[PDB]
Amino acid sequence: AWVADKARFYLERAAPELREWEEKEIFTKDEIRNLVAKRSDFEHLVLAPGTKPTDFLNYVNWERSLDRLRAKRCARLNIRSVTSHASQARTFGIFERAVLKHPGSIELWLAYLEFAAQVKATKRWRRIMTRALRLHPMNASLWTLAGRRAAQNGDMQRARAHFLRGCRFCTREPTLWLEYARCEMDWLARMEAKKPALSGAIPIAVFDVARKQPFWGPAAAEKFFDVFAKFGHLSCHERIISHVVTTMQELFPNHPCTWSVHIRQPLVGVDTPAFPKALRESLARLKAALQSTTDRKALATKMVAWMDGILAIEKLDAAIRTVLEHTKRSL
Amino acid sequence: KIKALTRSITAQQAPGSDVQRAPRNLAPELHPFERAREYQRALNAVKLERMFAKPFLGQLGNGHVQGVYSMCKDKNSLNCIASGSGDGVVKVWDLTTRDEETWRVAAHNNIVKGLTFTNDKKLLSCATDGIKLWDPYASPSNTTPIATWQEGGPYTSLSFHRSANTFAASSGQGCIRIWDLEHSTAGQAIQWPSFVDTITDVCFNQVETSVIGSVATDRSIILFDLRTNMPVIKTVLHFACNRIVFNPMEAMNLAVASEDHNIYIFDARNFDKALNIQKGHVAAVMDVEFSPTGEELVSGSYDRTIRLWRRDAGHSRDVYHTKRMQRVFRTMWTMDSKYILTGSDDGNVRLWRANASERSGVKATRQRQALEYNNALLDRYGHLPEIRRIRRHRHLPKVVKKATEIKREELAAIKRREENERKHSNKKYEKRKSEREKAVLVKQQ
Amino acid sequence: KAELDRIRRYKQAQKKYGRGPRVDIKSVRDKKLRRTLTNLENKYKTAALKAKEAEILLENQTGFLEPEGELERTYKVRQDEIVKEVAVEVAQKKFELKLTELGPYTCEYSRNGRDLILAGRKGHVATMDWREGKLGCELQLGETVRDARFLHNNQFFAVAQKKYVYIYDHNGVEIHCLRKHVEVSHMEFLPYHFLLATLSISGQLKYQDTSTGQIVAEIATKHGTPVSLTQNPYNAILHIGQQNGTVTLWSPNSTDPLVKLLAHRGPVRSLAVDREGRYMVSTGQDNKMCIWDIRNFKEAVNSYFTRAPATSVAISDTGLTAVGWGTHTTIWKGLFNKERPVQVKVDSPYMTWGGQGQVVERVRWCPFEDILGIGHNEGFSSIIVPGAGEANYDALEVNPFETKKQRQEGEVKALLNKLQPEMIALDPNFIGNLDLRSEKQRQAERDLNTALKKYLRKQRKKNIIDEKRLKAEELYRQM
Amino acid sequence: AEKDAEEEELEKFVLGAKETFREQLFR
Amino acid sequence: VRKLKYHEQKLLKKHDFINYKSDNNHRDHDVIRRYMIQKPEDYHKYNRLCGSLRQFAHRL
Amino acid sequence: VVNFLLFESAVGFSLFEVVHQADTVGLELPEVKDAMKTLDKFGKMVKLRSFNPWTSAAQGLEAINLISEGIMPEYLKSALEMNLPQTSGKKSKVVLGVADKKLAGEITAAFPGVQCEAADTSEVVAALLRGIRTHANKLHKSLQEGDIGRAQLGLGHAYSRAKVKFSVHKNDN
Amino acid sequence: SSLAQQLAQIAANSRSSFNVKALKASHSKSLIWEPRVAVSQTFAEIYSQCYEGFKELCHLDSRFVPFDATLFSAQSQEVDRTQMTAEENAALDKRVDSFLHLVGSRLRLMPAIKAVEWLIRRFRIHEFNTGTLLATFLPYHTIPAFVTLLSILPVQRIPIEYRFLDPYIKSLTPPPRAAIVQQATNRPDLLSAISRYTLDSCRAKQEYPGLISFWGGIMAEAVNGMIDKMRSGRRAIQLENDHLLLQQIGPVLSEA
RNA sequence: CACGCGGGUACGCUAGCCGC
RNA sequence: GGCUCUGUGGGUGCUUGGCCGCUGGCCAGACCUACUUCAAAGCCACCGGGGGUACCUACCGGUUGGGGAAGCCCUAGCGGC
Repeated sequence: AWVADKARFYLERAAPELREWEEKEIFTKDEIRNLVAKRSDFEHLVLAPGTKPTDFLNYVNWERSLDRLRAKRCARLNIRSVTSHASQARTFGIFERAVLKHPGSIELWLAYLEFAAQVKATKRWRRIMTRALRLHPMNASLWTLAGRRAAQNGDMQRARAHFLRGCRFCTREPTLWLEYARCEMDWLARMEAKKPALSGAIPIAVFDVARKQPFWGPAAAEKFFDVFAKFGHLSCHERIISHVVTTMQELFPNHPCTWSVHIRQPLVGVDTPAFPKALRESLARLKAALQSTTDRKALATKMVAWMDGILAIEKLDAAIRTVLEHTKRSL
Repeated sequence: KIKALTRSITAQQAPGSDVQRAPRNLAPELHPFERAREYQRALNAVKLERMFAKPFLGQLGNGHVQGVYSMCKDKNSLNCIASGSGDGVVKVWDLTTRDEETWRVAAHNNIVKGLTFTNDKKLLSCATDGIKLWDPYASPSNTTPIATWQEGGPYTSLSFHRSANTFAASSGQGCIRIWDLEHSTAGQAIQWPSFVDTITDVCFNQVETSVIGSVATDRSIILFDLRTNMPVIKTVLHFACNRIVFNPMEAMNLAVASEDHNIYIFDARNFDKALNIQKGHVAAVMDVEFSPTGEELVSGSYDRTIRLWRRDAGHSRDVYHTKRMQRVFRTMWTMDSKYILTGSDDGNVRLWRANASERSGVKATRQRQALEYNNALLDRYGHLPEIRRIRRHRHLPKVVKKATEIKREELAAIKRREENERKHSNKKYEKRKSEREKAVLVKQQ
Repeated sequence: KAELDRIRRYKQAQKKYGRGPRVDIKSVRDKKLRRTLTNLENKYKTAALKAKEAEILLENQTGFLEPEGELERTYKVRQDEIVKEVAVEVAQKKFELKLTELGPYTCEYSRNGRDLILAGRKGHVATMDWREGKLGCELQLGETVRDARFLHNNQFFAVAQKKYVYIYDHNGVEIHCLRKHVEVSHMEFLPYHFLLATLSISGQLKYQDTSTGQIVAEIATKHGTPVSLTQNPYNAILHIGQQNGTVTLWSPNSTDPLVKLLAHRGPVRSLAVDREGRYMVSTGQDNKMCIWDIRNFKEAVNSYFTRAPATSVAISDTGLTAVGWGTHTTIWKGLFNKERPVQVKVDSPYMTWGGQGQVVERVRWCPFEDILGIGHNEGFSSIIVPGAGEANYDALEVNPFETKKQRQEGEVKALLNKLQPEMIALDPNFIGNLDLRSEKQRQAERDLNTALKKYLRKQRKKNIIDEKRLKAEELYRQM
Repeated sequence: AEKDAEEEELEKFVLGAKETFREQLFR
Repeated sequence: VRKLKYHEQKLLKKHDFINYKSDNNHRDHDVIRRYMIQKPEDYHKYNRLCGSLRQFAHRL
Repeated sequence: VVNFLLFESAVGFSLFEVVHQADTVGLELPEVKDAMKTLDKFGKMVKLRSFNPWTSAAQGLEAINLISEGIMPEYLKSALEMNLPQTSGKKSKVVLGVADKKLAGEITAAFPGVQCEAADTSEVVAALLRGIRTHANKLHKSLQEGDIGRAQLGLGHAYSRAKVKFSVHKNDN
Repeated sequence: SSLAQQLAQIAANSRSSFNVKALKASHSKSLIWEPRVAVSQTFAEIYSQCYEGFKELCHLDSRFVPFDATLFSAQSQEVDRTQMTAEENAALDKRVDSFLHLVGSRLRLMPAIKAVEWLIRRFRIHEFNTGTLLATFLPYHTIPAFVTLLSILPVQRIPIEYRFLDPYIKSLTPPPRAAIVQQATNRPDLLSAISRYTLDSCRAKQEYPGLISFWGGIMAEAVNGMIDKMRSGRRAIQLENDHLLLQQIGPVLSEA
């Protein structure tokens, strides 16, 4: 432990900002003595041998709240000469030696990404995201954060880069695959609302490659359909939904999930006279499904969950509502 | 309004932490004897570096049978050395495993005068026989050469190009001749137009490609431009020069190791005067080599000494010697610029270190800060008398000490004769010619 | 303008941390020397500027007391009022030791203020850690005791017995006695050199190297028994104070005194000298005390008067001084300000300790706390005075809370950087200056009617004829 | 008052609250 | 003081805090402790008497 | 001159990035051997760049039964594609340090811009991977879930049983 | 050794630690955590755990909300008791005595023991308020929490009336009611201290039936043993003993 | 070259005109 | 009721007040920093014995370069011995 000699540099670096704040009338001298003592205690806690990511986050939160307090006080005392750049630089320094000391803590990596995104640092955010993905490649949350922020920026090629490396790594759970199909169809909806893409064959290709993965269950394909069924206002949405249903019917013929997609298929983009027409079609499918030879307890639990989802909406007729209740109660 | 200063021991340790907090006040009232305490630390630093000055590191293998008369490193790799002895056997050494040689062959009949590595992996060797090419790194070991060259007179030295597969061999017919491997057979013979004396050494400039320097036993240095194949300029010095070399960071500076016991650092654009004159030896200088950082020099001399130099010094930074080392013929750095290698006449290749008191490896911060602090403190207070005498004291062998005392007596006598002839002759009404200007006899094109 | 604060900051830092005027870069004629000296001037300027900017990270605050009303004055403040108004961890340090039967006591703190040693006149020498309240040692010794003094640590101390000095370990086990030092009446330990300098009653001053154990230079002060002795903490020269009324400055490299400041008509009774080496206050037998600028060697102000011949005087880490006369000590604040070029006299003392019949033998400042220890005939009494004490110490030089490992490492580093006794002069920063005679001789060996009558008057007495005198005779004949 | 409540909360979090601790003591 | 390292010992070759050369190998302390002399002054008085006796033998 | 180095262990394979590389002439020197001993002077040399753990003991078993036979696995190719800068060796190469010579040849054949140095041939990368194997518990402990001892124990048992076919003709208990 | 006696009194009267081993021991003295863990604990960890305890206590009883502002404050993480003046220390002593009277009823619960552990580990109540802390733990003198408080108490910081506890500090066993009652009949100071503690609580209406039954039982048995001591048979001595018994009792019974 | 606070064209957002 | 241990007060020499900047004051203190003509006479000043002496120091005698108190004289001067 050379921690005193190690923290001497960070205190001597933070000193001239305190000299500027003392030569302005923004912080008084007793308050600056308090800032000196608090930063000194924080540095000698941070550079200690036995340290913790919560200790690094407490120091980050204190420095960031000091920047916010000085911003409020500077706007109140009407000064424009004092800048926040030194505080952002030292907060980046705290975070860089934080991710040096504890690279295996995703809470601290995500706090670093939240800070770098919040003070408008996109290129630095991309570099931090690359380092975090290299250290935690099995983390679907980090991969979806990278891909969704690249899609939110609009660099769809970079979003596909992050997502295809993520689906190359995370193949135990379906989560990142579902989020990639969600992002690709959101790109398809953006390409539609801007008015290949005319076919929209990429989620069908995602399904065809996902057919051979170690998570490939009927529940996983039902999760694929439950992702796909949102935002039906598209062009090839019926093509995608019909391909999912014929894949599940050709592969898992008598599963309750396949009977559930047989129930809930024809209600794609409905909200309105086309609503109860397709509801009567789906209820015919549902009654045939309930009488048919399938695990009725599993199919009934699926249908009462979907019927709670149905009952969550207003603006319907009471006869339809009470016949949903009557068909619910005997399950 | 009473208030006194209260010190908790929280100012030394906060409770719950093992960090001993060290509060520092830099006011000069608290720290007396600044210059005196720093002088004492500088004196301790000199005595510490004289105690831990232990420069000999090892010896490559069993060595050779007769003396090592040529050796050459691989300038692309970092641990490939080769050395050719006096009974005409060459050996390729690997510096990571110094226990035994990697590849040896009974190359020639006579001594191996020059030797070099190609840029691919192969090595070349001169003799009076003629030059040969071997593949020392092959999955079967092959003793036989894969190319040989006898036409072109008796060759003396080699030098390989930096990038391409070109190399120049200095012959004894007064010409150098330049081959390109894989599409040239006899090479192109470049010479000064009416030149007879042998060209001893040859050296490609590694920074500026296609500029070749050479020394010759006409006590002369000659240049060569490879782009327009002709010689360029020729200057005659006073004594014969044993070896030319170029600076690997400054393209225009060269150094000649010469029989005047001296190293002359020249500028290749203006051969009027020497840029520097390193004078520290006792017998003739056999080999000179710049450091790959371009700021230091090794010279192996014809007496039993290696002398380490800074580039602007003009006097020895270090001298290395050993009772087992018989003469010194070829000294060269490693590409670390930390260790030097010495091919002797005892048949030994020895591995010394430059910066004799500076140990290698990874240092902790408070270790390398102490070493850098000592070096900066010696840079400041190195000229004071106690510090000066302890940092200049080095144990020389008795023959070298007696002969440098004789050399000081003879040089003082010659200076007194010249000063008396100046004070009592007609040369009194002239400006004193500087010694760097006196280093060159004539320059011609 | 807005840069006026910048120029004021640079003037203040060049005053404080600059340690010299500045290198004149315009007079340099060489080009490489000009750019390297410009580089050095830039580095030294940013050095002083960064030290001044990093003087904000100082933790503690200097203590004080200031009178509120116009009738209230600072010297009328009672110690019970100070103890009521002050914090409890520093109100604990105001104690009083009641040791009556073993002579007037003599207090000396260690130079971090951890342990104090107090020695009675009839023999009772004790060594205690006065904050933690434990005593490291107590021993009785029989014979009289002239002066007790800590060495570099609180490990070794040195006691001046009836004939010799003795140095003792931490437990009080006597390590050895020094037989060359006979009848030692005063002692002073140079801290940075490891020399222990002893004035005998005969007037002989011996410097003994404590680390290696050989006396460096026995100087014989040719005139009289010495009355007092102090030690400049900046030069490590010894201000001893004689009985004819001069103080003399001594150094181990000269048998004559370096200067002799002429002082009071009677003997000087006590001396004290600032830790920055600026000023020296001396109290004489003639009832006056007076302060001197030491860097110029002149008297700063008129002589103050003390109402009795002051037995001791000791000045603090800040500007305070305690002058202890008769049976009660008085503390003065503003005797010598560093910033003022011409000093002014102080009208009233800062604060006065009471006279209740205990004659003051020796006052000492605890080096880092805001207290004052008075050793008197009834024992030891520590009073608290707020303005004193350096608030911000440096942990590398001397530490009030030094652990065992830090004490061991600091003792070894001080041993390695002990200074040779030939490095003592009036100006302690001379190491590296020019030998002007040797430089003139080096440049010589490189480049190679009113006085000419007393010339012949001096050279007619030899009677060597010496042809330069023949030329001088021909010149005098022509004149 | 001329201070926001969010500014006083940041002042109590960042800078300390020693004066209001002494005020809460002496009641 | 801790046990000195190699380089620290080589720089402080002539250093020890306990036994000087003026202490005479602590012969005073060893004789006082052996023969229960309660006064070091009594040791040095006996020693100066023995020294005067030895110089009388030397002049004889 | 090494740039990165692979290091495969029972919990997974991690590649370190060297900064302040090791002296190759003074490898047999006592000060450099003491630097390779002490973690406070070898962690200045290595900085952990990437880590890839296994998904399951079946993947770890496939990893040993590919790596010991010599052939590299697809997820090792994946993590090298992710961590190494994508080059082809025409004007700039990346020096990787690997423990086995056959794995070196295959990584160089899969990535043409990566020149691999085997620990069986090169003493610098041999000493450097030796130091990482020495301090491998502390270089990974910020993301080492649990320990390495039981992982090495169970993985050695699974590898030996797959090589021997133990359970199909051990039945007497 | 008069100097060693004066220095022993100075070292016993001293309150703040002045060397690192003393700071580490005084920080190591805790109720909940073992010493090997309690050395290496900053004042944010202790404040988090013990503020969870005080949140539970403040949800149990309503009247802890001023101590939420003054004693268990996030600023009271940082206050050093030995750096404030005498009036700040006296007002802090009043606040601590009020909290201990308030928390004495719930002291078998782990929230209240966590709150007392915060007071002990921050404000050093076992050194600066030994009287009120020992009196508020005295009705629970049969519990392991009283055994731990007896373990962490300094010896010379206990008042003179509670110096019967020294063999129970040397051998860590809970003291019996026979020992407390016998020291109450022998010393009037211990009986006066117990009665003063419970009357000072009952004037602030922070009584609880455990404390009331404790004081009633010990004053009953102490007056019993005190009468059996005061009985003498000589007329003037029994007159003076009845007068001394009434002068030692009368304020307590005249208020209660 | 730009970097704080307001009303604007515009927000499950901040890109753009002028001020404080 | 007894032994032991501990604490306080008196005594273990013939009784004249607590403090101070003391011929006067104070015990609740008060005022605070002035005033000044000419630095100083010399000597002594304890280390155990025998021995060495390169370096430092002390004492004694000198050598170069400067410096001029004082003594003596007179052509009077920025003087001379």
